[PDB]
Amino acid sequence: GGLVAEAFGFKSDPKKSDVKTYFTTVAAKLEKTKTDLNSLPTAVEGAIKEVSELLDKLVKAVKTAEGASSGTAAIGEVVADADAAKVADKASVKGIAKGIKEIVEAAGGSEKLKAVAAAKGENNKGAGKLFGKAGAAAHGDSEAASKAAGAVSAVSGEQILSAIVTAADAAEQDGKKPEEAKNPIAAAIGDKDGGAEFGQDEMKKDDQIAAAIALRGMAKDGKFAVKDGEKEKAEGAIKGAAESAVRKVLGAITGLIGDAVSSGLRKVGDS
Repeated sequence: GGLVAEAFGFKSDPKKSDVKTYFTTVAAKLEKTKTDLNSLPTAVEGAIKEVSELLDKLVKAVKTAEGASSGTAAIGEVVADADAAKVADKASVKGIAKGIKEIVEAAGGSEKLKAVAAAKGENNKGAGKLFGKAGAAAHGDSEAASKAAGAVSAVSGEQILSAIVTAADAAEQDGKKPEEAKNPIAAAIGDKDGGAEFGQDEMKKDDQIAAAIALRGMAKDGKFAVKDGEKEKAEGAIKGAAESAVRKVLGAITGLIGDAVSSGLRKVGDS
């Protein structure tokens, strides 16, 4: 099912509900692998217990994410009507993040290209305008949507994953306008007063912006707002970003999990 796996994942117009499906499907594969492992029969038995516990931690971790993936709208939902705009559901945002943190820790955490590269450059801070209100006094527009896509293009999936993991550990995880948010979780949930560019130094950076974007796109009630007469002009760009942001994060989770399991199964393979 290599082509079926690609048809899904790179599908057109992916939904926030596809995110839930992704985790459930992952849980399923993890559960089956755990059954096949515990159905083989000293040191070997010890390697089976450890790998089994690992599998358990992952399933519980993805299920936290799964239960948090309660959205139904497009991952790249774009609103131009002042009434359509909303604050992202905080329980979905924080839960998705915590699930991701649990997944990453269960398999490790600080790993791979977790950084070791210039992460500075407030070039895309303008992506914050998409996190505010819509319609009349809205700032969201064509150029800001390009900023959001640029921020996402400038970072790998691992980096966006790491930014979410760190965010989940922050203490100020409640929604805040673009000008005040200090972590991607607070930026993704958002505030009712809306706002323009990301003003804090903690944000502004590409991996943080890309994280705010991916979390918002995956969470329930998370939508992107633009000024009227801008939807058709900026829709495509923000939609592409949210979708790429999510595809990058989930693909990295897939790679991380895939390796955690392999090295575990290889471990028992030795002894």
